[PDB]
Amino acid sequence: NKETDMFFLAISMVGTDFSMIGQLFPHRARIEIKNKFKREEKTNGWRIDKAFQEKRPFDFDFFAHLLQKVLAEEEKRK
Amino acid sequence: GPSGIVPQLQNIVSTVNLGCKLDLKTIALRARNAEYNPKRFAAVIMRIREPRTTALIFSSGKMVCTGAKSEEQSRLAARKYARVVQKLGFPAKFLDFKIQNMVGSCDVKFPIRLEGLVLTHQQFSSYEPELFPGLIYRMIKPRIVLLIFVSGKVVLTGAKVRAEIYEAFENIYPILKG
Repeated sequence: NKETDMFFLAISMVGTDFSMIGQLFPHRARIEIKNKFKREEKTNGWRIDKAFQEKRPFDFDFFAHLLQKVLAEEEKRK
Repeated sequence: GPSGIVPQLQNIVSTVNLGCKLDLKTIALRARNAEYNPKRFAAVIMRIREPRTTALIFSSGKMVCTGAKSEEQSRLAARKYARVVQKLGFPAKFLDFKIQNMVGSCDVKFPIRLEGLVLTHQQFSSYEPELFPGLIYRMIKPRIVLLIFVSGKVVLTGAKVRAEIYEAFENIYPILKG
């Protein structure tokens, strides 16, 4: 679930640029991003549209940092 | 006559000449849905959810679009991409629209004993089960390539208009039946 929220927040932040997406996550390839989109669209087209509208300020260090923190939190709690 | 099943198109391919120079980096920067990655390939890809399609833009003033179910939908998607490009600041135009390819599929709802078909049509029906489960058949009127499977489904590709897919299906159906 949290990883799903991460793709949604990323694509809000940057749009549907699967290459940059796959680069920023540590072990997700562009093909994985495409497969995830193809799975999720049917139930989350509304969320994709909201994200396209949600042109959130894409800061490099801010997002890298919040990523690292929440990955660490998820790994510890999972 | 038909078995009551009409071939269903699954993908359409169309392209246009934009008629102006473009910068891949500028489009990638200014567009939400643009993807750019010159280290791998020097082109910009495009996506829209309606019509559900993927397209590419090139600095030479070219566009390709695919994923639509009908040729009019592919033209609509391509015109939407051209509208986006024009509103991005490029003096693009919709020049020389053409359809390149479209894919269809159908079914006959009975088992296909492929060995008989390859034994009666080896000249054109290329069968090989090892690497690929489906049979491959190329026919001439029109210039279409066909894929055939034991379950009775068929995939058709290489056409420009749905009439070609229908004609090919109707021609092959008697061969499929016997």
